Amino acid sequence: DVSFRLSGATSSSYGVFISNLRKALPNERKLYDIPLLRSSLPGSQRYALIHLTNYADETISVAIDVTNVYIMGYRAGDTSYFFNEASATEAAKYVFKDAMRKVTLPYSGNYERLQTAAGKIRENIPLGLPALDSAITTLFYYNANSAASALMVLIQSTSEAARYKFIEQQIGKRVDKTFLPSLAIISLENSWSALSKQIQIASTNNGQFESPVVLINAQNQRVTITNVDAGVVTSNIALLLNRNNMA
Ligand SMILES: Nc1ncnc2c([C@@H]3O[C@H](CO)[C@@H](O)[C@H]3O)n[nH]c12
Repeated sequence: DVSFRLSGATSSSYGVFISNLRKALPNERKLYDIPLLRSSLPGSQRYALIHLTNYADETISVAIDVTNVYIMGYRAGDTSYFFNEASATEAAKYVFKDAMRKVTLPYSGNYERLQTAAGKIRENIPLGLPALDSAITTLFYYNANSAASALMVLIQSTSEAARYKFIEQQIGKRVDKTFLPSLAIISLENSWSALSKQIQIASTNNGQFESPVVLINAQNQRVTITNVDAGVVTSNIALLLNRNNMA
């Protein structure tokens, strides 16, 4: 398992947390020095627990699928909560088995559903370590109507930070304040699957993408990425989704 404690947290200890999270994920290949995640794992190998404790020392345990870094669900005390999606109901066979209450949330973990549920777009939801503390409290004392927003903070602070060094750094920086994510952060989140696919193709195609990926940069300009010498590939993306999880 991996653990993060918010009381006494710093930029450093968040980075340590995100390094350990990445290290928890199995990979057989690296392409261009980036971990390629596995295609398929048996159930007893597929999930990892991360334990998160907020400033008030309230803890939740979050189950992630190690093949795609998706959050399956979380446990707060004696109740477990799973997303309403097939991989999450598969996971519920293996994780949090001793939990007395299990609730299935009214939505999957995909952003279009979550934003609809939250009634807020990603750009308008604060991130930063204090936002993560607040998300843990909101899920700990589960309130259906705050949950969606909190799960979006949770996913971006764990999954998305693990996938990209830029997102890890932007979040870790904000120790005692919060910030609204730019479109650069959102475009990376949107494009993880496509980038992963093209980087796998590139390795068979002399480092050239078969199809460009349009990202938005730190200056908000739409940029078209076509090969593995682009900075997003060289210096940012930290994990690759296996083409077999692209369909
Ligand atoms: N259970 C889950 N956990 C995390 N992310 C997602 C998603 C979303 O699918 C995309 C994968 O990069 C991105 O929009 C991500 O948050 N669907 N299901 C998920």
